[PDB]
Amino acid sequence: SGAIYVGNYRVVNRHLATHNDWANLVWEDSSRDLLVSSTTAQGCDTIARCDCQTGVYYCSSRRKHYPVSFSKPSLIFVEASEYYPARYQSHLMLAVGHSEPGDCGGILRCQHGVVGIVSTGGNGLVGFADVRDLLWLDE
Ligand SMILES: NC(=O)[C@H]1CCCN(C(=O)Cc2cccc3cn[nH]c23)C1
Ligand SMILES: [Zn+2]
Repeated sequence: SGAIYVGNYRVVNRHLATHNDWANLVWEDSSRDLLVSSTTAQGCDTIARCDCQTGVYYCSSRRKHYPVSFSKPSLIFVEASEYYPARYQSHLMLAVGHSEPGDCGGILRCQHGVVGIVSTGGNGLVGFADVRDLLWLDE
């Protein structure tokens, strides 16, 4: 579990979004596993605007932060789950690191701020949904 709070927005994994999230929907994209809802309080997270390929992510299944090298956002195949059929997830970045299904929502950060959130994983890999291209999160 976990979300990004920036301005009047909450960013969460689309497969974990609540009734409140959908009742206050701003934007959602099933192909990115992202959903953004509105909030009645200010968000003080800073979104990075960069092409960093190194950072640190929070891993709830280990109660620890891990440094990672990650790939550039791209279309990557993802197995069927209960939330989605087999498909290509776009704007996805992979890293070598530990992750388990309940790790989704853990933030990936670089020196510039928030990069994305855990969305996929398995086999010693962790996948992050990128948020650096969503320039509207700031205005
Ligand atoms: N974005 C999706 O379509 C996902 C929806 C939930 C299921 N899913 C996974 O990847 C499950 C999984 C296994 C093993 C480590 C991890 C870490 N996070 N998620 C992990 C696919
Ligand atoms: Zn950066």
